[PDB]
Amino acid sequence: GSHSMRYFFTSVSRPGRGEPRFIAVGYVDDTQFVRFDSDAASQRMEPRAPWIEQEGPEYWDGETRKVKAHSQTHRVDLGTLRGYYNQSEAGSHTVQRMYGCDVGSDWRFLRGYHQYAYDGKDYIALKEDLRSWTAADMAAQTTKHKWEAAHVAEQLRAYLEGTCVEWLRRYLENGKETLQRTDAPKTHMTHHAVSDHEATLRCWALSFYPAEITLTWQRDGEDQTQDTELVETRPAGDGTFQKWAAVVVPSGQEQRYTCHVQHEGLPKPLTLRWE
Amino acid sequence: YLDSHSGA
Amino acid sequence: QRTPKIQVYSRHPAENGKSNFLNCYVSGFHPSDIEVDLLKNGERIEKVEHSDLSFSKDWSFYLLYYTEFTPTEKDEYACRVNHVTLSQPKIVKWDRDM
Ligand SMILES: [Mg+2]
Ligand SMILES: [Mg+2]
Repeated sequence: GSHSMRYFFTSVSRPGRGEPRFIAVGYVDDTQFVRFDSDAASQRMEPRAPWIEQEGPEYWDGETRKVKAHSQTHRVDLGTLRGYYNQSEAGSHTVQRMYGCDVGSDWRFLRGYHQYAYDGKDYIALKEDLRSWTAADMAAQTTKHKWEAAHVAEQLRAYLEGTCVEWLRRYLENGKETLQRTDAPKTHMTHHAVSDHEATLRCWALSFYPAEITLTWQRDGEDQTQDTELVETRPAGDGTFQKWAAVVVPSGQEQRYTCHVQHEGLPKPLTLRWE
Repeated sequence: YLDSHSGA
Repeated sequence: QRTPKIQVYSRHPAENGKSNFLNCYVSGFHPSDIEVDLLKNGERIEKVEHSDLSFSKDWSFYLLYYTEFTPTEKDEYACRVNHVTLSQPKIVKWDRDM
């Protein structure tokens, strides 16, 4: 189906001593493929997926140079933003940035994004037109005028629509054995009595990829949300994801209840009933 | 492949 | 200003006596500084690793902490989390059914 490349950057100031903690991660779809951590020893961009390891020295040198540049820009911004908000030098603050591009099934550019936050709140973001800026407050408005004057959106648009998608396509090809493979959820139902006349049915979806999934309960063929619990989709730790949905039912009435599973790796949705 | 800056 | 959500779980369906991976997934929190320990019978497990810090669209952070472990009938596992938003450490016990 469709695909994305995304990078995430976090800088956290350290008022007591030294420079901010800086962590950057890159993803293709739901697969992390690179990382940089200012606390780590290498001080280089590092691979985190097999299909990126084939990239040569020129690649790693450039990604390292670029990611360090991001870190220094963030470091300066922490100082600037402290000033904009008239904040003390005593507190720790955070800058977050994320950017990426999406492509469709034909691998053609679909959309781009580039957004920036201070202390966990929207600060400034590129609009979907890749031309305009959303500034959340008057400090961000100051930044917006600066970025207009510096032709920032133009450069970002060029990257997002061109370079970003070109390299995404490259990665999709090189890592095709996993990146272009869907892993359908392995599903089963468990049963846990909660009294001598009621029980929890838990519908499990395991080892799936990508993370996107829908789990729903029906009772007698109609959606049921009352007396249900749905946990947030969670990483298994091996590149796949997990989720479950549960419903409390009167014991003996389990057969009324069906769990429905929708996932990209399933040609048709699955239906489960307590066995 | 990272983007190749303007400060806040 | 935003408190961590916590799920503690195994990578694979648990079978007593069979090696597995114990996960503690913390999400929805801000700021990013956080203390996460995995516990075996109340004691800190030493060899614990975690994923590289990332975040969701609402800017809240998430991390996966993990270590190898072997479920048994007698051993109790848990995740212990402290964060600026918490007045005291929050302990969530591992339940193999969740
Ligand atoms: Mg420096
Ligand atoms: Mg412009």
